[PDB]
Amino acid sequence: ALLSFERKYRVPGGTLVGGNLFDFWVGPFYVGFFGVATFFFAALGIILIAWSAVLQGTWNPQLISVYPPALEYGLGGAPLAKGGLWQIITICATGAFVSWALREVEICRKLGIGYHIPFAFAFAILAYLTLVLFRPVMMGAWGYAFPYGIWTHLDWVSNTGYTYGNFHYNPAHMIAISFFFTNALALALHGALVLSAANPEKGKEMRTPDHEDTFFRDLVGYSIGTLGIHRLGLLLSLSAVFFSALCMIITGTIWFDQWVDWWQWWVKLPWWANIPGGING
Amino acid sequence: AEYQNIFSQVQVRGPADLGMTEDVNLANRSGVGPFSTLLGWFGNAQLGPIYLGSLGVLSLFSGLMWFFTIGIWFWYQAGWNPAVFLRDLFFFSLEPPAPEYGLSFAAPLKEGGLWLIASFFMFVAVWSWWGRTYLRAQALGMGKHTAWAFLSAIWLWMVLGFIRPILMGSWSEAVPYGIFSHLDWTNNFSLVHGNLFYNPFHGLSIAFLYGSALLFAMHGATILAVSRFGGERELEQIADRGTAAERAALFWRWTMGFNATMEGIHRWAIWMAVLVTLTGGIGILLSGTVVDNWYVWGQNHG
Amino acid sequence: DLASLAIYSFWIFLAGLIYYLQTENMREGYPLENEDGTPAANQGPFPLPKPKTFILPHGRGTLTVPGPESEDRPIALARTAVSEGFPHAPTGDPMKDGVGPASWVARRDLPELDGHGHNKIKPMKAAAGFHVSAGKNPIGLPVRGCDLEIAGKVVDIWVDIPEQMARFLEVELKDGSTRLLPMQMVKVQSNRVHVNALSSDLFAGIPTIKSPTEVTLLEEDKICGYVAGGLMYAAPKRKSV
Ligand code: BCL
Ligand code: BCL
Ligand code: BCL
Ligand SMILES: CC[C@H]1c2cc3[nH]c4c(c3C)C(=O)[C@H](C(=O)OC)c4c3nc(cc4[nH]c(cc(n2)[C@@H]1C)c(C(C)=O)c4C)[C@@H](C)[C@@H]3CCC(=O)OC/C=C(\C)CCC[C@H](C)CCC[C@H](C)CCCC(C)C
Ligand SMILES: CC[C@H]1c2cc3[nH]c4c(c3C)C(=O)[C@H](C(=O)OC)c4c3nc(cc4[nH]c(cc(n2)[C@@H]1C)c(C(C)=O)c4C)[C@@H](C)[C@@H]3CCC(=O)OC/C=C(\C)CCC[C@H](C)CCC[C@H](C)CCCC(C)C
Ligand SMILES: CCCCCCCCCCCCCCCC(=O)OC[C@H](COP(=O)(O)OC[C@H](O)CO)OC(=O)CCCCCCC[C@H](Br)[C@@H](Br)CCCCCCCC
Ligand SMILES: CCCCCCCCCCCC[N+](C)(C)[O-]
Ligand SMILES: CCCCCCCCCCCC[N+](C)(C)[O-]
Ligand SMILES: [Cl-]
Repeated sequence: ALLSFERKYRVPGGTLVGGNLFDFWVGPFYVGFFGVATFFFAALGIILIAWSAVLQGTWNPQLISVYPPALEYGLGGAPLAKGGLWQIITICATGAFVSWALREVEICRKLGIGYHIPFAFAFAILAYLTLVLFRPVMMGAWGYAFPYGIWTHLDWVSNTGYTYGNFHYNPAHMIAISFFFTNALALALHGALVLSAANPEKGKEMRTPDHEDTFFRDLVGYSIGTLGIHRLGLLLSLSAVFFSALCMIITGTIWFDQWVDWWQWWVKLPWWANIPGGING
Repeated sequence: AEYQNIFSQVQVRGPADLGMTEDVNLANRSGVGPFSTLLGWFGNAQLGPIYLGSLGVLSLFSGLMWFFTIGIWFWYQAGWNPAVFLRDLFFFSLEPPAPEYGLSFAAPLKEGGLWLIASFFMFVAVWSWWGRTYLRAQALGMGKHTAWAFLSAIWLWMVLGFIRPILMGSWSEAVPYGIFSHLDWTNNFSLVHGNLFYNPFHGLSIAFLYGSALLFAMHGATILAVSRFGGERELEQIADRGTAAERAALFWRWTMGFNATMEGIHRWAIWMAVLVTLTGGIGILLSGTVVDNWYVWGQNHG
Repeated sequence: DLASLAIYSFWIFLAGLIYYLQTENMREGYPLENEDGTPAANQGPFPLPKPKTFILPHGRGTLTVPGPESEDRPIALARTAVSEGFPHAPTGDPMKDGVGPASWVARRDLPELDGHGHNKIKPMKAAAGFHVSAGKNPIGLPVRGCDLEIAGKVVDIWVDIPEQMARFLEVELKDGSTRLLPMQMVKVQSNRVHVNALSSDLFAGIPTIKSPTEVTLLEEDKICGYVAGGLMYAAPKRKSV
C-alpha cells in the first residue's frame, strides 16, 4: 500500500548492485540487493542463535545466551557449541548491519537525498565492531567480546568495568557520557521548541521560527537556529558514540590498570606535586 | 564531495535581530551582544539579546551563590593555596551532614551546614529558572512544552537531592558537591542497592538515553539530508507539506516500514528525551525506600 | 509491592503513548492507497486521529489534518509490472514532468513570511544591510555543471532574513535570464561554483520564478526537486571527478 503522496517517488533507479533485478518493494519496504543481503545475513544469524538455544537447552529469551570463544582460544576458531557459533553470528551481524547501511544508500539515491543517515548509522556499527572485533583483536582474544544475551551482556558490561575499578574514571568515558546527556538535553529542548511554536496558546496563530529564536535568546542569550540545531543533534549523538568507541578501544590495550590511578599524572606535575595540604598532600 | 551542509560555505550578516515583541516587556531585554564568525560556521553568529527580569536576577544571583558556597569550601579544603586548588580541584567535595543529624539543620557549617546552604541556593536557582522557562514562553504566546520538558529533568534532580533524602530520614543520603565525589556516590549507590542494572526503571532510562542518541542522530541526519529542499524549515513544512517532508518520510518508510510527519517527529523527540529522567527518577525514588536490593527484588518479581 | 505496581503501570502508559504518537504521525499521507490512488483495504491497526487545526499567521488560513489527500498535479508515471510493488517508469522526461527524485509538491504559490509578515527570502541586493560576512563571496563566480562546462555566472545570493543565512545562488544564463540554485547543491570554490547535480545543458530547464524579487513555496519545490533530480537523471553527462 502507498502513502497518498508516495507513487511519484517509486521510480526505477539508484541501485548499487544488480540493476533492476531487485528494484522493487514488499509492502512499504524497499528491497534492493542489500535488502536481499540483509535478509540472508539476518535469517542465518537468527537460525544460528536458535540453534545455540538448543545447545544451551533453553528457549527463554531472558535466558538465551551466545558466548564467545573462551580466552584460551585466542584469535582462532572454536567449536560451534563452545564459541564457534558466536564467531559466525558476529560475521552475520556485521554483514546484516553493513548491508542495512548500503540499502539505506540505495534508498537515498532513489530519493535524491543526502547520505547523512547511513553515514550516521555507520558510527553505531563502528561502536559495535569496536566491542566485538577491534578491541578483541588488539587484546588478543575473542573472549573479550560481549556475549549475546539480554542479561548476560549486562554482566559483561559490569565485569568489564570493574576490572578497571570504577569505570567512571575513564576520561574518554566522561566525555562520552557528557555528550549523551547533552544530546538528551538538546532533543528535549528541540522537540519542545518546535512543538511550542506549532502549538501555541489556545486560539492563537502558529508562531514562526523567529519566535523560536526569540524564546531562546530571551531565556539564555543565544539561539543556534533551525539549521544549527539539527547539525548539533547529529554532532552530539555521533560524538557520544565516537567517544564511547574511543573509551573502550583504549581500555585493555593502551591503559589496563585502575582508571582512578590515571589521574595521578595531573596531581604529580612537579610544580604542585610536593605542596602540602589539599586532599593529596 | 557533495557539500554536506555541516558547516556553512558563506556567512551572511544583517542588522542585529532584536526579536519578536508580542507581550514581552522590552525594558528587560539587553542590547545585542557581539557576533561570532566562528559560531557562524555552524549555527547563528549573533549573541544576545537576553531577557533579564526580576525572576532572572534571582535565579542568576542564587545560582552564583551556590557556586560561591562550594568554591569557598574548596579553597578552604585547599588551605587557601591556588597551586593546591588547581591540583586537587576534582578531589574536593562539599559533603552533606552525617546520618546522626537526620533531616535537622543542627549540623556545624564545616560538617553539613554549608552543604545545606549550597543546596538551598541551588533549589532557588533551578525553580526560579523553571518559572522563567514558562513565563518567557507565555510572553511570546507559545506553548509550554519547554517548561513541561524541563520539569522531567527537575524530577530526577529533586529525587536525588530532596525527595529521597526526606523519605529516607536524612540529608546524608543526598549527593555531595564534587566532581569525583559524586561519581563515587553514584557507584556506591548501585553497590549498596544490589546493582542498579537489576532496576527495571534504570534499564528503561538507559533505553531512552541511548534512544535519544538514536533518534537525534536519525532526525538531524534526516533534516540535513533533505536540507536541499528546505527541510529545516519545519514549521512551514508542518503548515504546508513539501517534498522535503515527503522524501524524509519515505526514506524511513522504505527502510523500516513506517514513518513520521514533520510535526510528529517532534513528539517522538520530546518523549524519548523526557522519559530518560522520568523513569530514572522513579527508579531512584524507589531505591532504599521500597526496594533495598534490586537483585533480590528481581528474583521475586520476574 | 509498590515497585511492581509502578513498573506495570509504566508499561501500560508506554503502550498508550506509543499508540498516541503513531496516530499523531498519521496526520499526513493516510489513508494508505493502492498504486491507482484508491483507498487500500488494509490500513493497519492504528486509526486516523481526530482532526486538529493550525491557525496560520498573516491571514493565510488554517490547515486541518488529517484531511482529504490529493496530489493536486498530474503524475507522468506508468506501471512496469502487472502486480503491486514494482517501479513506475516516467512516461516522458522525468526532470520536466517532476517525478522520481525530480518530484515537487504543490505547496502554496506564495512566499514564506517571517514573524513580521515580510518575505522570508530576498535577493541580497534587496535586503537592507545584508552582506557576506565570512567565506568566499560567490557573486561573480562562473558556474560549472557536471559536464565540466560553464552554465553561467552568480549574480546574487538569496538570503533568509530572519535566520541570516544563504539559501540560493541566483545564476545568470547565456540568454540573460536567471535561475535559483539551492545553496545546499553547490560547491563554492576559489575560482568557480561547481554544480554536480546538473550538466550545463540542463540549467535552462530549471523552473523560473514569476517575480524576480521573491520566490514562492511552490517555486522553491520545483527548483529544489529539479536540481536534486539531476543526480540520477543527468548521470550519463556526469564526467568522472
Ligand atoms: C559497572 C559499569 C561501569 C561502566 C562500564 C562500561 C563499559 C564496560 C562500557 C560502557 C559504555 C558506555 N557507558 Mg559506562 N559504565 C558505568 C557507568 C556509566 C554511566 C553512569 C550514569 O554511571 C553512564 C551514563 C555510562 C555511559 C556509557 C556510554 C558512554 C557507553 C554506552 C553507549 C555505547 O557505547 O553506545 C554505542 C552503541 C552501540 C554499541 C549500539 C550498536 C547497535 C548496532 C549497530 C545495531 C543493532 C541492531 C539490532 C540487533 C536490531 C534488532 C532488530 C530491530 C530492533 C527490529 N556509563 C559503570 C561505572 N560503560 C560502553 C562503550 O563505550 O562501548 C563502546 C562499554 O563498552
Ligand atoms: C552499548 C554498550 C553495551 C550495552 C549496554 C547496555 C545496558 C547497560 C543496558 C542495555 C540495554 C539494552 N541493550 Mg545493550 N549494550 C550493548 C550492545 C547492544 C546491542 C548491540 C548489537 O551492540 C544490542 C542490539 C543491544 C540491545 C539492548 C536491549 C536489549 C536493551 C535496550 C536498548 C535500547 O533500547 O537501545 C536504544 C534503542 C532503541 C530504543 C531501539 C530499539 C532497540 C531494541 C529494543 C533492540 C532489541 C534487541 C533484541 C532483543 C536483540 C536480538 C535481535 C534479534 C535476534 C532479531 N545492546 C553494549 C555491549 N545495554 C538495557 C537493558 O534493559 O538490558 C536488559 C540496559 O540497561
Ligand atoms: C557503577 C554505577 C552504576 C550506575 C548508577 C546510577 C545512578 C546512581 C543513577 C544512574 C542514572 C542513570 N544511568 Mg546508571 N549506573 C551504572 C551503569 C550505567 C550505564 C552503563 C553503560 O553501564 C549507563 C548507560 C547508565 C546510564 C544511566 C542513565 C540512563 C541515568 C541518568 C539519566 C540522565 O540524563 O541523567 C542526568 C540528568 C540529570 C542528573 C538531571 C539534572 C537536572 C538539573 C535541574 C540540572 C541542574 C544544572 C545546574 C544548575 C548546573 C548548571 C550549569 C549551566 C551550564 C548553567 N548507567 C552502574 C550500574 N546510574 C540516574 C538514574 O536515573 O537512575 C535510575 C541515577 O541516579
Ligand atoms: C551513532 C549514534 C546512535 C545510532 C544511530 C543510528 N542507528 C541506526 C541508524 C542510525 C543513524 C539507522 O539508520 C538504523 C535504523 O534503521 O534505525 C531505525 C539504526 C539502527 N539502530 C538500531 C539499534 C540500536 N542502535 C543503537 C545505538 C545508536 N544508534 C547510537 C546511540 C543501539 C544501542 C544498544 O544503543 C541499538 C540497539 C536498529 C533499530 C537499527 C538497525 C537495524 C538493522 O541493522 O537491521 C538489520 C538487522 C536485523 C533486522 C537483525 C540482525 C540480526 C543479527 C544477524 C543477529 C543478532 C545479533 C546481535 C549482535 C545480538 C545482540 C543481543 C543483545 C541482547 C546484546
Ligand atoms: C529531560 C532530560 C534532560 C534535560 C532536559 C532539560 N534541561 C533543561 C531544560 C530541559 C527541557 C530546560 O528548559 C533548561 C534550560 O534552560 O535549557 C536551556 C534546562 C537546563 N538544564 C541544565 C543543565 C543540565 N541538564 C542536564 C540533564 C538533562 N536536562 C537531561 C539529560 C544536566 C546533566 C547533569 O546531565 C545538566 C548539567 C541547565 C543548562 C538548564 C537549567 C539552568 C538552571 O537551572 O540554572 C540555574 C543556575 C544558574 C542560573 C547559575 C548560572 C550561572 C552562570 C553560568 C553565570 C554566567 C556569568 C558569566 C558568563 C561568567 C563567565 C565565566 C563563564 C565562561 C563560565
Ligand atoms: C542556562 C543556564 C545559564 C544561562 C546563561 C545565562 C548567561 C547570562 C549572560 C549575562 C548577561 C549580562 C547582561 C548584562 C546586560 C547589561 O548590563 O545591559 C545590556 C547592555 C545594554 O543593554 P540596554 O541599554 O539596551 O539595556 C536594556 C534596555 O533598557 C531595554 O532594551 O548590552 C549588553 O551588555 C549586551 C551583552 C550581551 C548579552 C549576551 C549574553 C550571551 C549569553 Br552568555 C549566551 Br552567549 C549564553 C549561551 C549559553 C547557552 C547554554 C544552554 C545550555 C544547553
Ligand atoms: C544532593 C543533590 C545535588 C545534585 C548533585 C550535584 C553534583 C554535581 C557536581 C558539581 C561539582 C561542583 N563544581 C563546582 C566543581 O561544579
Ligand atoms: C519505539 C519502538 C518503535 C515504535 C514502533 C511503532 C509501530 C509503528 C506502526 C506502523 C504502522 C504503519 N502503518 C500500517 C500505519 O503504515
Ligand atoms: Cl569569532
